[PDB]
Amino acid sequence: TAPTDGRGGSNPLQIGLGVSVSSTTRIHSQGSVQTTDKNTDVAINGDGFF
Amino acid sequence: EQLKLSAFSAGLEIYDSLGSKHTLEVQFVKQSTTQDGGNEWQMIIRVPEPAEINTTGEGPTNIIVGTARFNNDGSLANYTPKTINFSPNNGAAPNQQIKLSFGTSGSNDGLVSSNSASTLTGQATDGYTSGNLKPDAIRVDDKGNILGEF
Amino acid sequence: MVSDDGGLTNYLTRSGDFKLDAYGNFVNNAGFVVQGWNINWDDQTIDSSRTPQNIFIDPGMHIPAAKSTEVAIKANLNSGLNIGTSSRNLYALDSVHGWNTKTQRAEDENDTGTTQFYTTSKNSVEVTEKGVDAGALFNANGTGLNLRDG
Amino acid sequence: TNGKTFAVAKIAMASVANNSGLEEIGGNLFKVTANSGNIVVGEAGTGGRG
Repeated sequence: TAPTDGRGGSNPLQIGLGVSVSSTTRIHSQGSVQTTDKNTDVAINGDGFF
Repeated sequence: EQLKLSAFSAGLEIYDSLGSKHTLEVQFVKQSTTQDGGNEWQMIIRVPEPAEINTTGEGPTNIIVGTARFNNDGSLANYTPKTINFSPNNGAAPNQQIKLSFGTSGSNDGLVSSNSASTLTGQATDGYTSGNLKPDAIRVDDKGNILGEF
Repeated sequence: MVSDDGGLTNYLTRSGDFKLDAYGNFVNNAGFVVQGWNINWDDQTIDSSRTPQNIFIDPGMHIPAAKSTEVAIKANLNSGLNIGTSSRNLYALDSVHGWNTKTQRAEDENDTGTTQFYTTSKNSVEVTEKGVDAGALFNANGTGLNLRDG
Repeated sequence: TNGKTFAVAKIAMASVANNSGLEEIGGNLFKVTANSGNIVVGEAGTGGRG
């Protein structure tokens, strides 16, 4: 409420109840690489998918 | 063979009715020894184009042409003009009246001639810039006066 | 102390949950404005001696900028014989004698006044037609010629 | 993908004369109310905002 007849204003008096999950997020930073001995096993080095 | 004569220069800050700085340049030149306190230094003061200073008749608007004299032992004797009309000409309140100070007569406190190489030292003036309070930070203290941090 | 009015009806408390509103008034829980007294910006000073009013701290306080009114400097100036690249070129003398050939008005030199200007080969305004004591002359090295007497 | 890297947008923020006067909603949202103030939109760091 706004100040009126010689009084000041007043804050809203809400309680506030509970917490819940909004969302998951996947994260796509580049991973570490290791070499193998099989020639036919490429790993992309930037972005894009098979 | 290329005659030339001694000089010293400086610049110094000033504030407006609005919160904004303006440096002005100062140019000293010794153009004559004279009797006792031989030194005589004509003094020039300048500002960038849009601003003005002098009344009339010299008379580029920017430039002041005063003089200054030092006494026999390097103590100041006198210096003129002691004041400056100054209109910023940018919507700030016109005709601010600065009064430059270079020390009392006969004292080391202001300008001083000496055999040693000339250098600027010190500079101070009145003035601020506009500010505003930030409500989130207040802090009452002991003895109950309420601090505020602009 | 608190009051619902201008302070005509004070109420006393030991609780202190004071807090600002959207407006400047400094309020506890539910309404009442705490008594005390406000600063005077003209003096930048609180004035405790008088009767308390409602506290009023407008959230958007604004300090007008203070004009600078005075300027101070302290500086040595080498009157001595050994300036080093702290010089200036000697003044030009187009005049035959007391006569600019540019402007053809007759203003005589050596006055140590009525200093006169010209736009330069660049664009800066500078001094012209001023005689000098010749006892002040320095060579290219800045050593004093130190001419004297007869 | 060209050599260039132009700035593509800019984020405004805002401030109220009275935090905690303003009312809560579900989500992490807040809301303007009486005994709070007006939004006072401005840039990221010049109005006295961080």
